[PDB]
Amino acid sequence: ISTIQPKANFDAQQFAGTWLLVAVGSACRFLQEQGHRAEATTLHVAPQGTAMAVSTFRKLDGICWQVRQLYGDTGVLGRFLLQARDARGAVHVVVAETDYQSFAVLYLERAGQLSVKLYARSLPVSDSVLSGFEQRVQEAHLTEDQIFYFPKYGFCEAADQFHVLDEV
Amino acid sequence: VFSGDGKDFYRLSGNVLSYTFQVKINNDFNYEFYNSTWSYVKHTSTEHT
Repeated sequence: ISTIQPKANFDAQQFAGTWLLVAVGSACRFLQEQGHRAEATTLHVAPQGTAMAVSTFRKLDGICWQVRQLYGDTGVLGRFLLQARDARGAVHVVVAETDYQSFAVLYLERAGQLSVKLYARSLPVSDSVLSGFEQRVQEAHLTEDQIFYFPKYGFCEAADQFHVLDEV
Repeated sequence: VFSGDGKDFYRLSGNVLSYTFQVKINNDFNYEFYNSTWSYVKHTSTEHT
């Protein structure tokens, strides 16, 4: 197992706001067997230090939800530990390829297994960006069939109080 | 069978002669409405000197 380099001179004061989920590269059996009836999903990001401050917004069975999180940093710029907030423990988190105007690609790892995510800052995504992300999926040693593509419509933000998790 | 609805694979028993996975939805609506309104006035006067 080996670690990719993060985005050089990344900055959470400039990489910020919304990011609509395009797709996820992962080997995990959940997306293979449960993965049907998937949900519209987006990241939302703000500065607090070297560590990113983050939310995910998502629908669950037609009700909108928010996952608040802090990406506590590893001492390396653009590398984080997900603050180990539950018994699954830490997740290694990285920003790997991006331009803050149009797209972001993230790597996430736990229990020795790599996974990757593609985002665009608005509804559409370029096929050149999607082709570059498939190389990041192949650098995660995954196939394009282990890419799962998420709802290109029906995104949500600003959920009510009882639909934010407060995980931090 | 792959169900084209709820999007999943399933297992069938030799007790079932056929499990099909066709969809049909049949709807019938009837809505019926009435409204009515009236107003009336009468006056009389009878006078002397």
